[PDB]
Amino acid sequence: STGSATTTPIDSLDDAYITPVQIGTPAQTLNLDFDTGSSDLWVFSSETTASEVDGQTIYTPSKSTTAKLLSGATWSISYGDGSSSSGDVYTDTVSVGGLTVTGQAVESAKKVSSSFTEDSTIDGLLGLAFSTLNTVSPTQQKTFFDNAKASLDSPVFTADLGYHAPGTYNFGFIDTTAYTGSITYTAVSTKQGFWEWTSTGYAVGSGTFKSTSIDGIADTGTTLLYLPATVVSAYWAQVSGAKSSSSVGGYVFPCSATLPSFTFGVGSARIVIPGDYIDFGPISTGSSSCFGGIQSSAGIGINIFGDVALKAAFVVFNGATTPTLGFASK
Repeated sequence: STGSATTTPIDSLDDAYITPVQIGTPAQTLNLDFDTGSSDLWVFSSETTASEVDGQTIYTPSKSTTAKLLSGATWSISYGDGSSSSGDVYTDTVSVGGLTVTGQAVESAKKVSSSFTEDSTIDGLLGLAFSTLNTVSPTQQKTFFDNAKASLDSPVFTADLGYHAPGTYNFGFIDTTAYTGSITYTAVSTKQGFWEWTSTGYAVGSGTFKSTSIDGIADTGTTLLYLPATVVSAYWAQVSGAKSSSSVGGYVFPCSATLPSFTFGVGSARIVIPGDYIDFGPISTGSSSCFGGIQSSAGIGINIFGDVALKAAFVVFNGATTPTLGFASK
């Protein structure tokens, strides 16, 4: 079997992407944030504290003939950005782009932090990291991808994120019309539960390529590209007036600037992030200071290839026994 669903930016800055997901019988369609950096599928629901819901579509398990409480199971998660959620667990039928999993753990939020409440366009998350990170207790649960794997034509999913435009998540197959040239595959470590790999280097604009190993995670659930301070400094030094602002929380640059591209290495291959992708607009409405899409990972503890990087590529998440990541230009 296979699945194919369109994923759509939630706003004009591509801050996140939502993908429609059918849960329950009859279907309840919720728009979820597919996150290769976590491993819980959780939703706003009829159980969510009423004051913490503001515009989201909710899952109501009592209206689903296939929903069953997973007795005793609870969950609680905190994300890299400091947001969090928690609640209890149902199993139900979950379908993505025509691909159906029965008995999927659907984690029902009783509590969500303010950033989730404030984002009316995201109805929950669908984790696509490794199931070892799943937070359900006392019995850890599998991701949608892990549950689907055996039914899939090929044990893969692909991320094809758009720049200021819709894109695609595919499950079980590689769309050879969706990229140009060849796909370069690179080794993954699952030791931390992430799609963790090692980039072979970088270039800034039309500068020469610097060969150097950069360990990081492929994370669709992170907006920006977070890299070592040396790398980020080399990039922003090429933008007149750019600086790191502690008051704002990262590199800012004059909105009048033209940004250079950024290239990262995948084995012997090169992915080019256009300069426009690195512009995240005024720090506040009407400001002439703009926020940079490449930021330092120092003090995060890990480098993050987030959407800024991933949307410049067609990305294959290969969940075979020996997992790998593939990158192609598009």
